[PDB]
Amino acid sequence: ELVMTQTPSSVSEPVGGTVTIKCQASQSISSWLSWYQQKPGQPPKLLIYDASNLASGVPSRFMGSGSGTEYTLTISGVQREDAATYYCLGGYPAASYRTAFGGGTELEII
Amino acid sequence: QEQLVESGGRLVTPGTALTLTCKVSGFSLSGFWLNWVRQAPGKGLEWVGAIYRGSGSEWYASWAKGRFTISDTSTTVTLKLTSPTTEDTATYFCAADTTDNGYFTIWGPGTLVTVSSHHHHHH
Amino acid sequence: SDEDLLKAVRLIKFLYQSNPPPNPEGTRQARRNRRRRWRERQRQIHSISERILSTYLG
Ligand SMILES: [Cl-]
Repeated sequence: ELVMTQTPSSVSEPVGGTVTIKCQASQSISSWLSWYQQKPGQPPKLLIYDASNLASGVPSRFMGSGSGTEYTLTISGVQREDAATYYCLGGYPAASYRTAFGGGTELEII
Repeated sequence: QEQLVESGGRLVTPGTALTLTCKVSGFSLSGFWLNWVRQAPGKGLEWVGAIYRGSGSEWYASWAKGRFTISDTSTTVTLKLTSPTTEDTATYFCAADTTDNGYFTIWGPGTLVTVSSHHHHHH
Repeated sequence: SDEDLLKAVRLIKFLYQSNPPPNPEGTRQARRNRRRRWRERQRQIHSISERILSTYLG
């Protein structure tokens, strides 16, 4: 039932630039929103939890925010190691609407 | 400490029932959500379902129900693919939620499932 | 939806049943530590319950 609409599909940014990634929830999820980073051949890694909290071992350049149904992942001073694919995860397994991933954002660094 | 290892990934013909296992180790916690996530080659992450480990409480994605069965064991969580199709070709990961808050902190490296009527071929 | 609701309630019931009250002896700072730790976990289950249930109540 829950649909997470993630935009954009792809972003190209030079080193030191700011990246903005958005996720829109089809239902009210409140702080039930997390952000993940995935690099080729590896499982995804937690970046942001409870919509705006920085996860253990994540650079401070990664920022999460949420206002109602709109959620944002900001990467302030993009580094070469930030080239990856990003995903949001909304909802809860036992919620009426279940839990769902956004379609992802492929970030390339110039 | 906390570790998840998935196994069972094989090459199968369509309709061949298959079971994947998530070896759960080093978790101090008793009850927690153990989730199954899949990723088709070159595609996005898809939530399949979860089981809350202390109980028998199984939760499935709308598309997953009837096609997947999550089962809890003493030291394992299994995912059975009842009747796979070519659309079920993917890497299957197990991911644990350590707080009950909904987010995934620990992931397994994944297990690859290929559904095809053909044997492997080199590129 | 009706079976989902029943399953969510049986789950919430399981969560509450998984945090039973500790032995209230008040012996050490460890006795009052357990109570503090029990309360935090109770409040969390209360909050997880309300959020799960609000998805069933609209
Ligand atoms: Cl769903």
